[PDB]
This record gives sequence, C-alpha cells and structure tokens, in this order.
Amino acid sequence: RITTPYMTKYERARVLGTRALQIAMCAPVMPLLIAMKELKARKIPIIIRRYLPDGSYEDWGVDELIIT
Amino acid sequence: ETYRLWKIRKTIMQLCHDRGYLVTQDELDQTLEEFKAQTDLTVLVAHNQMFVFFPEEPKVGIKTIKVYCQRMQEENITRALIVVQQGSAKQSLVDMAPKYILEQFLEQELLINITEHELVPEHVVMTKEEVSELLARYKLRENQLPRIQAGDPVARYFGIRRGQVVKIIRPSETAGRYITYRLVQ
Amino acid sequence: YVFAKKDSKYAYTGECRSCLENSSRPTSTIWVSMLARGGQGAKKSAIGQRIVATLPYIKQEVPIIIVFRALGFVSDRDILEHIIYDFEDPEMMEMVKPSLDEAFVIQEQNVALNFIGSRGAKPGVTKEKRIKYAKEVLQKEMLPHVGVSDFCETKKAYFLGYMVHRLLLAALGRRELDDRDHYGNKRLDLAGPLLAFLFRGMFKNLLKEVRIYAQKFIDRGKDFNLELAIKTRIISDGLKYSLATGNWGDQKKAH
Amino acid sequence: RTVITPDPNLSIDQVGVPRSIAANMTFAEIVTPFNIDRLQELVRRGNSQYPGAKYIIRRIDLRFHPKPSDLHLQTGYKVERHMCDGDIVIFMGHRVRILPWSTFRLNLEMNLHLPQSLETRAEIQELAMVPRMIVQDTLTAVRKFTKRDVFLERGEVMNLLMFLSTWDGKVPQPAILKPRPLWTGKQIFSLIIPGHINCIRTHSTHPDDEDSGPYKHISPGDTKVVVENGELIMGILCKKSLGTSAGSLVHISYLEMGHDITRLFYSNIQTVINNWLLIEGHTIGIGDSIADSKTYQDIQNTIKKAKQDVIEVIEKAHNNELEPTPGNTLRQTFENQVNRILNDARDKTGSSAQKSLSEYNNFKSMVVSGAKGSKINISQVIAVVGQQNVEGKRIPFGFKHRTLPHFIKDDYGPESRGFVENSYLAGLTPTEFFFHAMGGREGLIDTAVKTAETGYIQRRLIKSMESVMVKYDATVRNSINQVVQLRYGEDGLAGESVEFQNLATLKPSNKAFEKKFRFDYTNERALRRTLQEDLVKDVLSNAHIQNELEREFERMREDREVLRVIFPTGDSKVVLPCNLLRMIWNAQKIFHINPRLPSDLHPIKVVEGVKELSKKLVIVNGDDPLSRQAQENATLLFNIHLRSTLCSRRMAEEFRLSGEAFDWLLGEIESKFNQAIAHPGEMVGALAAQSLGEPATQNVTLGVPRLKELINISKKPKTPSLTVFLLGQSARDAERAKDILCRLEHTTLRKVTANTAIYYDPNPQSTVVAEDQEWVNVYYEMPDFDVARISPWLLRVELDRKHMTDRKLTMEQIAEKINAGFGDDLNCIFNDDNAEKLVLRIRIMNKMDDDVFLRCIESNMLTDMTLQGIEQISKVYMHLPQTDNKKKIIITEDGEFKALQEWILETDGVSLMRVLSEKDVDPVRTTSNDIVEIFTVLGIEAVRKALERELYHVISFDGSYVNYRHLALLCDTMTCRGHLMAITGCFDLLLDAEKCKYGM
Repeated sequence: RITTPYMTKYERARVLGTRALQIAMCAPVMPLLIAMKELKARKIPIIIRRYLPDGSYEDWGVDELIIT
Repeated sequence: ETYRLWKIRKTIMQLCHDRGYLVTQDELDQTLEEFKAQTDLTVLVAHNQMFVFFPEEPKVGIKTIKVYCQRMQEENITRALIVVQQGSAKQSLVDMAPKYILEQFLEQELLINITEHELVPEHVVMTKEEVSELLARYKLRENQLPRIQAGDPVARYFGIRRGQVVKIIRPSETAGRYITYRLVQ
Repeated sequence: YVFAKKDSKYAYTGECRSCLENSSRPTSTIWVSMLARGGQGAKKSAIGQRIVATLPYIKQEVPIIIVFRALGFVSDRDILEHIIYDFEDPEMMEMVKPSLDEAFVIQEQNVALNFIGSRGAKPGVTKEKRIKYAKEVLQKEMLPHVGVSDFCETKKAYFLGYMVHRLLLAALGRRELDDRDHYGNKRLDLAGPLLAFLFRGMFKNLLKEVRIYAQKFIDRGKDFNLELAIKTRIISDGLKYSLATGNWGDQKKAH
Repeated sequence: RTVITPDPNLSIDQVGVPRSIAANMTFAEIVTPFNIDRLQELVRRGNSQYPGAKYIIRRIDLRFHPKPSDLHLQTGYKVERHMCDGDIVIFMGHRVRILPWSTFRLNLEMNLHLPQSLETRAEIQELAMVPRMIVQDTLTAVRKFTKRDVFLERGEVMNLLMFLSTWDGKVPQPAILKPRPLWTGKQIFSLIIPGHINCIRTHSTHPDDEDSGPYKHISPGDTKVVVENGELIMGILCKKSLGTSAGSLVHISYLEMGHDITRLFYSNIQTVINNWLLIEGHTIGIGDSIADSKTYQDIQNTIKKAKQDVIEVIEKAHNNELEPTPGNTLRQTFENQVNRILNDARDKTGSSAQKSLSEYNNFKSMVVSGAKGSKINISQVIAVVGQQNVEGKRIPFGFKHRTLPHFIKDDYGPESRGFVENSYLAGLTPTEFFFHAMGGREGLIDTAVKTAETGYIQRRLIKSMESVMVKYDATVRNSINQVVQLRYGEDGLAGESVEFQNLATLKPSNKAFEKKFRFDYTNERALRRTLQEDLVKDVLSNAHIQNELEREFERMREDREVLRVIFPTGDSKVVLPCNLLRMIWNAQKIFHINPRLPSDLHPIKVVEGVKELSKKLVIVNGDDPLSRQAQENATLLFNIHLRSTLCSRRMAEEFRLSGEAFDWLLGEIESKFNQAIAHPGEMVGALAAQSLGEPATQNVTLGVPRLKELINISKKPKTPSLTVFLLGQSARDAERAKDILCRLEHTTLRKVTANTAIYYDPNPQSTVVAEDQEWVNVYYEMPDFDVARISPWLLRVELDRKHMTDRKLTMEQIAEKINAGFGDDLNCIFNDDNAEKLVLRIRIMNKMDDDVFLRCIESNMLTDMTLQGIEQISKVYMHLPQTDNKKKIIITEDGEFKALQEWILETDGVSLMRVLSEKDVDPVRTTSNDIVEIFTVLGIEAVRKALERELYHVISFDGSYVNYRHLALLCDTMTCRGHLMAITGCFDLLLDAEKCKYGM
C-alpha cells in the first residue's frame, strides 16, 4: 500500500485507450467518448496492476482510487 | 615553518575527533603561540586504538617500516597514520594489512582540512545496525546505490573500507535537508 | 612566406614553393625553419636556437651550412656573405652563430654532399652513389625557378641565403610576418591554366604508348608506322572525362 | 509532405489537410453497431469520390471492379476509409479540418503521420495534444486595444462579441451614456479572461518613481495591470503580462483553470483583436522612421564630440602622456580607453532617440508593447549604427597598417577602424558599407557554426538521460535499475506546478520580526479593532490560550534560524508549490470579505489549523523512525513558509479573513498540494534534457565552448581559473594583500633581468668594470670560500627597479635561493640596491669547458628559478567585487544582512592544494572552476555540488532560467558511479470479472 492514492496520467491513457478498444469490439457497455463517461461515473471492469521496482506488485481497482 | 607542524596537528586532531575517537576540547584549540614548546609529536588515543606518526625521514623507506611493527604488535595498537612527507613501499602496507591496518598521507595534502570547506557536506559513516534498516525500508540491495570510490579523499579521511555506506546531509535549496547514501567501492 | 606556427617543433618557419613557367616539376616546397629554445640538455639550450632546411626527397632536417658547402663553398665568410649583408650589426650576427657549431666538422664538398645524399629515397651504398644522388638533388629538385642548369650553384647560393635572411628578420621582430589570408599571396586560375595542368598529364600518356608500341617493334625492325600508333582516344576522353565529372585528374586514382 | 501556411481561424489543435492529401491516407476503422449503418455509404462510393474507402478487411481492393457480391459489412470487420474531420494526426497531436487547396494550414515543411488504433490515438489525446504541451500581430495590437482612449460604439461590440467562443449570450452594460452608449475596450477584454483570476503586473513603461504617496493605484500613464476577480480594472497589457513568464496572466490561468480553459483564452484573443485591427490597421510608413529636427541635429552634436574625444586620446598617447592601467600594456589599455568613448555616444544617441519618438510613432507601438524586443535594432534606423567588430576587436589592419587603400598609416582614428557616424535612413558612406559587410560576416558564420554545436548537445544529452524515470517508490531509477535520487528533485514535488514565493521571516530584521509577527495580545485596542467583541475577553482571560501563541512564535524563531543556514546569501526568492498569497487574495473575493471591519476568526483555530494541515501533506509514507526524519526534511522549507503566511497575526491584521474563509483556505492547500506530488511514470529524462539544450541557442569562456567542455569533462581546460578569497585584515587593504598577491605568481628570473653578459675577469681587483670594484673588493677584503681556485669566468646579471620593488624582492633571497638551488659551488655575490645599478655577480668554484657550462647555468636561471610563487600560475589579478553575489555577507547584531567588500583574487592556472594551504587564503570560500582539479582534492561531493555551479553559470550569464530540477539530474547522472564520465510502461492491467458479471 505504498503506491499513490490518485491516478497518474499514464494509467488514464492506458485505461481509456483500451477500455474504448474493447467497447469498439462488441463488449457489454457499463467508443472513445463512451469510456470517458464510464470512468467519470466510475464504472469500469479493469484492475490496475502496479509493480514496484523490487519485483513485487500491488493490485488496485478504480473505485478504490481517486480519479482526476 | 611552524605552520607545517601546528596546522598539521590541528588537522589530525580534528581528523581523529570525527573518525569517532576520543578527542578533548582544549587540545583542539591550541594556538600556535601556545604550541611554542615542541619528531616529539605523536597522538595516541582510543575509541569511544589509534597511533600517529611523523617520520623524521621526509621519504619513508622500508627499513623504517619494519621498525614500528615491533611496537605495533607489542603495544596492541591496530590503526595508525603515517604522514609521509614526500612519498613500492606501499606494498609493505599491504603485507601487514589484514591483521592491522595502516595508511599513508602526504604532508602538504593535510595542511588544511577539507571537511571544513563549504562545498563538502558533512558525511556520516553509518553502522551495520543502521545499514540493515535502509536496505529494508526502501527495499534496496547491497549494490544499487550511488557508489563512491576507495581512493576518494573523504573516503580516505574517515578511513572507510570497501563495503560501508555513508550518509550525506546536504543543505539543498528546494527542501532544505535532502539526504543521500553513498556506497563505497 | 615567413609564417608562424603554434605548437610544432619550430618557432618562426619559412617556406617557398618554387616552379618555373608552369612547366614540369610542379612544386618543391622547401622550408627553412628555426627550432625553438625549449631544448633539453646542452644539445640546443646551452647554445641557442638553430636553423634547418627541410629539403624535398630527404626525410630529415639537413642543417643550413651543410647545404652551402654542397654548393662548392668552403669558408665561413663566403657562406655568411650570402646570408647577412651588413657585417657590422651584432644583433643579427648572434643569431647564426649557434648554427655554425652544428655543421662544423664537415668542410669538403665531397663530405657534405655525402651527408645530404645519405638520407634520400633509397639510400645508396657506395659513396659514389651519394656523390651522384645529391648532386642532382641540389640542382634539379630544389628551387628550379632560380635556375635549372648545371651551373647555377652561384645563383642558388643567394636565394637560399635570401630565405635565411628573411628567417632572421621575423625571428628578431625586425619585420612583420606574412598574413596567411591576404590576397596578394593568392593566385587565381581559370580555364587556361587548369587545362594546362590536365594536358601535361595526358600528353605524356600519348608518348608513353608510343614508347610501348615502338619498343615492342625493335625485335622486328621491319619498318615503323606512327599513323597507326597514335592512340587518339587518350586525349579525347581524359579531357572529356575529367572535364565532365569534375574529379580533376585521371580516372585511375580518384581519391 | 508540403508547406505549412498560417491561418488564424483554426482552434490551435487543428490542421488543414487538403483533399489531395487526405484522399491517400487511411484510418483503419473497426465496425461497431454505431458505424455499421454509417460506413456502408462509404463502402458504396469507393475510391471515386473523396469520402470513400480503400480496403475492406473482411482484404478486397475496393478501388477498381467493385464486385457488389462482396459489399457485405457485419461487425468485427475492418474498413479503411480515407479521412474525415475530427481525426487526430501527429506533428504533438493536431486534428484534421479540411480546407481545400494544397497547403497544411495551422494556427501558429512537415510530413504527416497517422496512427492506426483506438489505443495509440488516445495516448496522444490525453498526453500530447497541442494544448497539453502568441504571434506578433496579436501581441502588439493588445496594447492598442487596451488603452483608455479606445471606445467601441454600438455596432462594433456586436462584432467583437460575435467572434468569442466562451460567451454566454448576454451583452455587458457600457461605461459612457451621454451619447451613444460607448463601450471601453477594457470592458470587452474583461469578457475574455476566464472566470475569477487574480494578477498584478507592471507594463514596460511604468516609472519606478510613480509608486510614491499620491498616484499609487491610479498611475496616470494607465500602466500597472490589475486584474481583480477576472474583470480588467485598469492597466495596459503588453508581452510582459501575456507571455509565459513568472507571474504572468497566462501563467496564472494555467495554475488555476486547467489547460482547455486556457486554449480558449488563446483562441479568443487570436480573433477579437486580430479582427478588431481591421478598424485600426497598424501600418509603417517611412514617416515612422524619421527623427524630427530637434533631436536629429542634436544626435549629430553627440557624434561630432565623439570623433573629437578620440583625437584627444590618440594625440595624448602619441606623446607618452597616458599612464598604462595595471593589468594590460599601453596597447590594450589604449583600445579599452577608446572603446569607452564609442559605446557612450552609441548610447547617448540611443536613449535620446527612443524618448524623442512620438506617441503615434509606429515603431514605438512595437517596442513599448514589447511584442518585438531588441530596442537596439531600431536605434540604428534613426541615430547611429555604431561600432563594427571582428574577433571582438575593431577592424584590424589588413594591407599594411591601413585598413583600406583610402587611408594614411597610423590611423587609429574613430572612423578608419570601423565606427559608423551614419544611420540606415541617411544611407552609408561607401567605405562604411564595406565595414558593415565585415561585421555582418563574422555573425553570419557563427550562425552556421552554432547549428552544429547546439544541434549536437541536445541530441547527445538525450542519450544520457534516455530512460531515467520515476518509479512507484517515487525514487529516481533508470535502465540499469540503480537509484539516482531517492526523492525526485530533492522534495518529490513536480516540475510544472510550482511558482516563486517569498518567506518574509528570512529577510526582515530582528526588531521588525518582533513587530510584524509578534501579536501583542495585551494593548487591548488592536484586538478591539482587529477582532470581534465575542473574543475580546477570550484572548485576555485564559492563560492556556496565551501560552499556545508563544509556542507558535517559539517555533518561528527556530524557523528563522534554519533559513539563515540554507540561505546564507540573504536571497529570499524561493520556488514553492501553491501560492499562499494568491490563494489568500482569492479568498477575499469568493467570500465577499470587507477588510475594514473587525475579524471573526479564532486565533487557536489558526494555530491548530496549520498543525493539522502539515501532517496531511505526505511525501514520504510510513510510520518508521527512518521515514519520519526522511519526511520532514523534504518538507522543511515549505513548512516554514506555511506558518509565516498563515500566522495568528497575519490572518487577523493584514488579511482579515473570516471563519468560513479559513475553513476553505487550509483545506484547499491540501487539495492543491496533492497534485504537485510527481506522477510516477514520468519520463524525466526528456523533461530535463529539453530544458538545458534550449538555452544553449540563446576572460572566462562562457556559452557553447564552455558548455561543450563539461559534457565530456576535458582534462585540459582551455581557460581554467581559481577564484581566491581572503581571511583577515588583509581583506580590507590593497597594501596588506600585495604580500598575498606576490606569493602566487610564478616569478622566474627572466622577469627581473635587465641584461646578462659573460666576461673573463680572473683578477677581481682588475675587472673590466671599474664601478663595481668598490663592492667586489668588499666581498674580497674579508673573503669567504676562495679556497682552492675560483674558475676565472664571470657571469654578470643586472636587475631592475620596477619589477624588483613591485614584489619587494630581496638581493639576499635571490642569492640564497641560487646558493640553495645549486650548492656552494656557484659563488654568487649579491650587491646593493642603494646605488642606482643593481648587480649580481655569479662565479664558479672548481668535458664541458667552463664558457659553455656557465651558459647552461645561466640558461637554467632564465627559465627555471621559481623565485616566488607556484608553477603554472600566470597573471594573478586583484579587485574589489562589483556584483552582489560574490561579496562577504555578515549578519549584524540586529539580524540584518549586510554585504561587505573585500579584496578577491582571480588567477590563471590551477593548483588547488598549495594555494589553499598558504597564509590567509580562505579555507572556506576558496573555489576553482576546474572540475577535474576540484575532484582530486575535495572529493566527489564538490563535483556534484560544483558541476551545478558551472551549468548554472553558463546559463544565467544570458539572463535565462532553468528550473533547478533539471540541474540536479545532470549533476546526478555523471557522478553516480563515484567518478566523472562523459556521454558520447512499468505497470500492467487486469480485467475485473466481478464487476463484469453485471452490466448489460
């Protein structure tokens, strides 16, 4: 639990860059403007995998986290 | 000339004060006028033990080197400085080294103290009880730090062997006291 | 040209690039150069600065007075009567004084010319080679423009001695040294002189195959015919190749 | 690939790709239920029309023989249409708008690359759009739009409201109402400024004397920009308050409103003043570049005296009547004397020309408005071109002491070496046209050189920091996964979310600190007027309340002292993240606070509010004793400022905030500090290589030949130096320091030799000189060491008068050092300076015959003596310092800073250890600039700290600025491995199936 409680701007490029990709490929909706609404209403089925430089990791979900 | 025995002695005693060894207050603060009594010069104290030389030869030969090892091993002293006044014979200081360590200083390299200079932040040698936390909170390793080299004149100042870690508290101009940890090689 | 150099093993070097009439023998960039005073030991430092002469086709620095004694001179008034003009000024006479001391043991022109020829292209073994070799060095490939005949020994003795007089005039600070940029030192060339440089290197090749075609016909001795022997396409290609592309020369050595 | 052409009618992140180019590129679209009813038209048309498609990846080449059996389209397929609007292309990331010709229009050649996926499109969108990373025509005309003079009648408002974008449909109410209701241009320019924004700047004409008692906030030139509450109250704008500088109104509107609110603040001003100017025009006639005859005749009355006072110094120095200033000869001090009298007349004809230009003059509208700088380049139009130079010197003699064939020899005059009386309006003399052809050739080449210099540092220094990043520890780690820095930039804070602020406990004095911050709770009429009636007993009664407020002030005295350790210079400008005087100036506007009434805030709520805040700002996590000291050092400098400008007295007296104010204020700092913590994932290497090569484009060598030299750390500096300070009472006298001065120069005996000769006088009683026979007998009346046989030669060296008392040299210490240098077998005889001829007689006591060997003795003493001083140490200068940076900074007994002058020494040649060791050379402040020589003495921590002192010095010499975080990464990638060297997505994602079960 030593990672930052916000979302860095590089996660948000890779969350919304891929969540809009699957919604383009016939997924259940919960393309680019679709996923912007879902994050800003906090409905996304993605768990962020943040490593650490030792080799470990920490698995965070979006509703555990403060979005920009 | 008496600068080159007063300022030198005022460097050694501030040296072994901050190497950890027991050093009293007033004998650090001897003026040159109060020094107007005095080789005849040898500092000999222990830790909170250490010997200090001034060979009368300006150039130390190996014939000088085997003399005091009779009084090294008998008087049970281990760490000792040799203020070699001019400068092969260093291989003799490798021979006796794994038992008792000794090292060599030039005379005029020591006339002024480099720890007092303003572009040198105050290093602190860390202990193995303190290293074993810093390797664990940051989850660092034995390497993987900013390294410092062996023949560094502050590594030579504190008498740091290969493998220790010093901390550096530098007064910086965005936070005030950024703290950095130099591995020694 | 009395230039100056920055780092090298000299102080106030001279230079000349003699040639006559834009004939053959393109250049012979003979230097005359004064050594520094940063010498070690009593080789130079205890006597002072010396003068040398980087002659062409000699991979050494043959000193001055040796060259004049290869010109048929003996005595050290008749070597300084070609270098310094007034013998009544001590400020110049000091300067040449430590260069007589190094060229001192050689007197006869059979010896200095042995000294000069012993450093050549391939060094000869007999003395009669080194009498022969440096005899044509110092009258065929050293200052051609002052004279190319076999009797210009008295002439060359001045204009070589003239350069040493302009070596001293800048070494003393008694004369400004030459700017390298200045366009009084610059000759331009136009389509005339450039094709003359390209026609000499191709009129010899016309002769070269006539040397080849005839000597392959001495065995017969039947006749000889030139109108089949002049290869006309030597001239009408190299003057058309090297004037098309721009690589100004022959097409066999392009870099 | 084609031209770019300017076009101010595109919102900045747009490009105009013409239809002959967008009809070749493709964006491969994958079919959704959205576009499956849209793309079938674009399949139907084909490649004939423009909105069509090339391929159908079902791979059918739909451009010829369409085959309508294979016009199927179900979801999952990939269609490759040509282009549309709205799509994103790469340089930054533009956005295609279609404007039909043959040029790429973009609102200020290039290729065009187009990404091919909906993932790497949105990487460009949320990282690298054109706003996410101001022309002359706009930035000048903002001055003319925003004076007091400009009034817009009624119809022109209806146009300059039509060309906004953010406008809410409602027309403002004008100022004047006796005629037609005229609108001032500052009212409409208040409508662009986006929401509540606060700023105060000073226009570039504002005299400093205008800040007296009267006319402070009025400022009758209508300078002094005051933007309160997003509505422009007063002041003209310029470049200084609309560029991107410190405290700028465009800078402030990036630290409050985001970036997409500021991109609208550009594309409003890029229209409504760009399209108001069709009513003003802004031409430049040649009437705008002519001096009136009041000054044009006086501008020659300077230059007719300039060429007089160059004749005055030539004929003074051609009579041996000019004393050479020490440091240089009579030659170099002649040139410095005359280049003094050609840069004052170049500037006395430069300030009287700018002031004489009229208020309508159209050059003054492009200089006062500051949009086009270089106000020296229109002082050559009007008055005087000035001096020419090559190699930094006025024109050298080319031919033979004659710079052109029109002159005489010995022409050092004020026109035969380059200076130009005429200006470009009056035309140039046919000589001076050649000389300006030479000054324009030396600067025309350096441009062709400084593209192969700084086009090479920046593409090399990137490969240094190619992958140095910020990992999730917020340490600084790189490819070879080693720790560079433990916290990023020494406090973890990020680069582009900090400002300049001041401390106000460091700078003031000791009495003022106990007057400004003390809060005397006892006088009872302050807190009557500065605080409410409900609390006027509450402060006075409880001693527990009164004993906390000392413990606020107890820390502030111990906060004062640490600032006087970190900042010994007395320089209080500090870089710190959230501006604690805008955000207090804001909170006096949102909450509508009257500061002329007694406040209503409790003073313990001030103290408790700060202390509970300062725990909530976490840079270093953890409850360890390691991380506890490792936190409060990363926030020491900011937590001292955080009590100085939120004190219990400063809230209630200078700021007058309310109880509902301070609740909003402290909680907003925490929400604004928590953004300036750096986002781990930053490619910091590109951010800090492109902030050192950009001021690379803009006699110690400074600039590119120094900056090139620290990138490879050359062992042999082309100009090394060693600046040397002093210790005692010698520091305040030039006569005491002359002893210090002479102990550094390598003084051989060539410098003091008059002349040298060799005689042969074997009998001293019958020497060739009869004058020395007095004192030669004196050493031989009672002779010493003539024991067996003196060699019969005599080396006679004469000495000097100037160079022998310039250094206070003794005939003994010359003779003693030769006797100690070569033994007693060189019979050296000193003599007296009391007579007017100083003689040193050197005989020899008994291969290499003695005439030669006496020369070799003499040829060693010309070259290698070292009479005094240290070898390889050239001319050793001396001056009292002029600039307020290298002076001595002594704190008085009232705590005030004070600069005190002392004699410093700037040498040439570096030998650090013997220099430091000698008498009254400062152990502390002595420093050299030779990194290599400073690394072999003081360690590695005087390289990491003092490679900073050089890279800051090759940048701040230009006046430019680099954020310090880009210097603590160049200093910390060279010195990582203990010794200096030259140069030459961490995370992942997982699919959450438990959320994925529900959701249609």
